[PDB]
Amino acid sequence: MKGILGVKVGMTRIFRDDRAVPVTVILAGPCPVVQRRTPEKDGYTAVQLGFLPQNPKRVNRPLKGHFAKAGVEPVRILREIRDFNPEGDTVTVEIFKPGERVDVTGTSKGRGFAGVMKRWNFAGGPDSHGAHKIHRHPGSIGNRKTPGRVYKGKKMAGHYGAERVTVMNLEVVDVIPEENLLLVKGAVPGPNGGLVIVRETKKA
Amino acid sequence: PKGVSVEVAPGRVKVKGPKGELEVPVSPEMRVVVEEGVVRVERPSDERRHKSLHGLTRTLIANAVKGVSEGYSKELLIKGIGYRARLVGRALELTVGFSHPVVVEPPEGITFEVPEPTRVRVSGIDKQKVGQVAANIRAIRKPSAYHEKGIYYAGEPVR
Amino acid sequence: KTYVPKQVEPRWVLIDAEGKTLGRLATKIATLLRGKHRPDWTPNVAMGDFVVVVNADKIRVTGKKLEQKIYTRYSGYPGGLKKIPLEKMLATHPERVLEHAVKGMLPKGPLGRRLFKRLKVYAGPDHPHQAQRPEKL
RNA sequence: GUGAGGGCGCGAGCGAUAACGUCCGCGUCCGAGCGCGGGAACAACCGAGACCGCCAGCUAAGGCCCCCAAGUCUGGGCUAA
RNA sequence: UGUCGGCUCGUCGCAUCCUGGGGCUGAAGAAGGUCCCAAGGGUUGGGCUGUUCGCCCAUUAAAGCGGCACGCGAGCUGGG
RNA sequence: GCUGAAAGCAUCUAAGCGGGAAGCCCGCCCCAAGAUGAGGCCUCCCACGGCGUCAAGCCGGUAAGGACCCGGGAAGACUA
Ligand SMILES: [Mg+2]
Ligand SMILES: [Mg+2]
Ligand SMILES: [Mg+2]
Ligand SMILES: [Mg+2]
Ligand SMILES: [Mg+2]
Ligand SMILES: [Mg+2]
Ligand SMILES: [Mg+2]
Ligand SMILES: [Mg+2]
Ligand SMILES: [Mg+2]
Ligand SMILES: [Mg+2]
Ligand SMILES: [Mg+2]
Ligand SMILES: [Mg+2]
Ligand SMILES: [Mg+2]
Ligand SMILES: [Mg+2]
Ligand SMILES: [Mg+2]
Ligand SMILES: [Mg+2]
Ligand SMILES: [Mg+2]
Ligand SMILES: [Mg+2]
Ligand SMILES: [Mg+2]
Ligand SMILES: [Mg+2]
Ligand SMILES: [Mg+2]
Ligand SMILES: [Mg+2]
Ligand SMILES: [Mg+2]
Ligand SMILES: [Mg+2]
Ligand SMILES: [Mg+2]
Ligand SMILES: [Mg+2]
Ligand SMILES: [Mg+2]
Ligand SMILES: [Mg+2]
Ligand SMILES: [Mg+2]
Ligand SMILES: [Mg+2]
Ligand SMILES: [Mg+2]
Ligand SMILES: [Mg+2]
Ligand SMILES: [Mg+2]
Ligand SMILES: [Mg+2]
Ligand SMILES: [Mg+2]
Ligand SMILES: [Mg+2]
Ligand SMILES: [Mg+2]
Ligand SMILES: [Mg+2]
Ligand SMILES: [Mg+2]
Ligand SMILES: [Mg+2]
Ligand SMILES: [Mg+2]
Ligand SMILES: [Mg+2]
Ligand SMILES: [Mg+2]
Ligand SMILES: [Mg+2]
Ligand SMILES: [Mg+2]
Ligand SMILES: [Mg+2]
Ligand SMILES: [Mg+2]
Ligand SMILES: [Mg+2]
Ligand SMILES: [Mg+2]
Ligand SMILES: [Mg+2]
Ligand SMILES: [Mg+2]
Ligand SMILES: [Mg+2]
Ligand SMILES: [Mg+2]
Ligand SMILES: [Mg+2]
Ligand SMILES: [Mg+2]
Ligand SMILES: [Mg+2]
Ligand SMILES: [Mg+2]
Ligand SMILES: [Mg+2]
Ligand SMILES: [Mg+2]
Ligand SMILES: [Mg+2]
Ligand SMILES: [Mg+2]
Ligand SMILES: [Mg+2]
Ligand SMILES: [Mg+2]
Ligand SMILES: [Mg+2]
Ligand SMILES: [Mg+2]
Repeated sequence: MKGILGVKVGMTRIFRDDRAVPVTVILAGPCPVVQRRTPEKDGYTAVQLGFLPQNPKRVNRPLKGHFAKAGVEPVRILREIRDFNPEGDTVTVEIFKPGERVDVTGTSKGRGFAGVMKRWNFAGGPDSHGAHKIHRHPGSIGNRKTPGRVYKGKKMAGHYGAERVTVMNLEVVDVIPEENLLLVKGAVPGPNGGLVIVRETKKA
Repeated sequence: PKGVSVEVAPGRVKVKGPKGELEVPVSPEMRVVVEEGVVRVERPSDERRHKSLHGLTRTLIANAVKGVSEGYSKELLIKGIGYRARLVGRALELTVGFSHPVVVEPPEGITFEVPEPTRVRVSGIDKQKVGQVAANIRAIRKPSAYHEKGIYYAGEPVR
Repeated sequence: KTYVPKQVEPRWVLIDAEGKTLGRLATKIATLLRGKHRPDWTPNVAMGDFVVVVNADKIRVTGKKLEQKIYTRYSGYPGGLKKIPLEKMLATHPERVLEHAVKGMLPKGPLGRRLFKRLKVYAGPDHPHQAQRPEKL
């Protein structure tokens, strides 16, 4: 269960052998192990992977002790990877081979208080004959006296986006260890700078 | 029950013989007597479910014996041109009208044999087992109800 | 004027569950859950005995049940009437089977929920080795 | 004062040996006893006619394993859904 | 207690239109008939009419039936 | 479909056992301990200094650490 952190740096397109392929560019810098939690010490297997460096003054938090507990440069962010205890003290882009497919989770862009139509791509309403009151309007929502209420989770407008989205089976394109870079099949959640994770997909 | 080694437990009976030992889950409210060098069984009453239970264990016990006695073996015939079978060590691979050669796993306590490309016996030590194994084979390619193909036990033709 | 009880110390109890009829057990568990068995009873105060049950999975049940019994779990969502057979419960978290039982037998009142706390259930045995452990049948 | 009555059991017409249907009759309750117990709740089904008090006592219908008062009562049969 | 149809949003039922599995066949094979199991999902665009309904064109795996005050006028329309 | 009695035969069942659905449970994805049944892990700070005889509390100062304010954001009505 391979797992390494990184951030979306941007995306252009390359040329495979004689065909064009849009690809996204992630950056998987060294992620220092911080806490290999075993089932004995917790109940599940995992690894705390750090990331970006830090002004030692900002991390005056007890984090100092946690860092020193493993003896590592104060990173900025660190998360876990379920069922994954590899080796050494650091993971890298060497983990992924050009051909393996990966799952990347990210934080979708926040579309604020988005309208029903924008949100769940509804139909809206007549722009012509109908009263200029319900153009982008959910219209009906329920029934008469029975049931009298609204089905919980009924698609309605509101703050939408800026959440956890997982795209799957993106094939690992050309990976350049020379700079801790990683190329994937393009469509990746999150803006250009969001903290994303890259794991191992489930084809079989 | 000759040359057998029937040994009684609380809710089960362990029978041993030339072929080996085998466990047979015996009903609760039944008396598994062991008179002389043979075995007897009685029932606590004369009701409906108890008649059934008795006769059930009655044979079920005789099966454990025969199982480690002379053993169990059923035969399998095969009709049709390409319809054949090639024994491969334990498991047996037989092409019987499918683009993919059929690979048949050999369960424990069972060793089907192949004297001919058509005939295939089913050696074992348990009726429940041989019973399923035999069916498992016919299940692969049931007989063509319009002529002669597929794998048969040894019973009449479907015509 | 009828006796006016005061603060009473929690009398814990250790009860089995092997080969025990789900219902016949829970009944007593409830009966004794509240101080209903102690002649110094008082509905107002709520001073029941801390009942702890062990060997949950062991519980016996009659007829189809295992295959028949069905539990109802309705989330507030459309088609969320998700229901679970008895067996499944014995597979997942078996302790529930007795819980929901006793649960349904304690008074619907808010102090009944307070009595539900006085009810600890596992299957091992092996309880949280505290102190009290008055075995019973 | 009243001159819309209603439910119910029973005997009949109409209805379709339909209707919380309808139209007479004999009685009954509700009406006006939505006061109490039972029936999960419930005008009329079962019990029973509230002058006021009481931290007494038997019983009615129903009920006596837990929510729930009071038998996991006693003895003898049937039923595995 | 706003009354058709339309729009918008659906959700539930199963007596299933499709896809799933299965029995029988007057089932060679293909294709089909009929019955049983089975809602998880799906179940088109258009001509005419206010229409529902239906007829028709082209296609479709199929172009399902019905409940929700024949769902929905403090959501819309207003042809009826 | 197996073993198989009731019911010497027979039978897929009455004990038991196997195979078998786009369905169910799990698996995938998302929320999630207000799971008041408030879970777990790693790390940081630690005494009352004074009344309260007890029990139940209060007070000014602190620690780790947080808040306010300010510049600002693919985050955003507001707040977060
Ligand atoms: Mg936008
Ligand atoms: Mg859009
Ligand atoms: Mg959209
Ligand atoms: Mg939609
Ligand atoms: Mg539209
Ligand atoms: Mg208008
Ligand atoms: Mg106008
Ligand atoms: Mg207007
Ligand atoms: Mg309305
Ligand atoms: Mg002997
Ligand atoms: Mg004999
Ligand atoms: Mg069973
Ligand atoms: Mg079972
Ligand atoms: Mg669902
Ligand atoms: Mg209340
Ligand atoms: Mg008059
Ligand atoms: Mg009459
Ligand atoms: Mg009238
Ligand atoms: Mg009348
Ligand atoms: Mg009258
Ligand atoms: Mg009166
Ligand atoms: Mg009167
Ligand atoms: Mg009167
Ligand atoms: Mg009143
Ligand atoms: Mg009553
Ligand atoms: Mg009453
Ligand atoms: Mg008096
Ligand atoms: Mg009395
Ligand atoms: Mg009585
Ligand atoms: Mg009662
Ligand atoms: Mg009796
Ligand atoms: Mg829609
Ligand atoms: Mg749905
Ligand atoms: Mg079919
Ligand atoms: Mg068919
Ligand atoms: Mg055929
Ligand atoms: Mg033909
Ligand atoms: Mg659904
Ligand atoms: Mg149109
Ligand atoms: Mg037109
Ligand atoms: Mg035209
Ligand atoms: Mg027109
Ligand atoms: Mg039209
Ligand atoms: Mg027509
Ligand atoms: Mg056509
Ligand atoms: Mg509908
Ligand atoms: Mg309508
Ligand atoms: Mg309407
Ligand atoms: Mg309107
Ligand atoms: Mg309308
Ligand atoms: Mg309305
Ligand atoms: Mg006009
Ligand atoms: Mg007109
Ligand atoms: Mg007109
Ligand atoms: Mg047969
Ligand atoms: Mg027989
Ligand atoms: Mg037979
Ligand atoms: Mg047969
Ligand atoms: Mg039968
Ligand atoms: Mg399946
Ligand atoms: Mg499947
Ligand atoms: Mg689920
Ligand atoms: Mg002091
Ligand atoms: Mg204090
Ligand atoms: Mg602050």
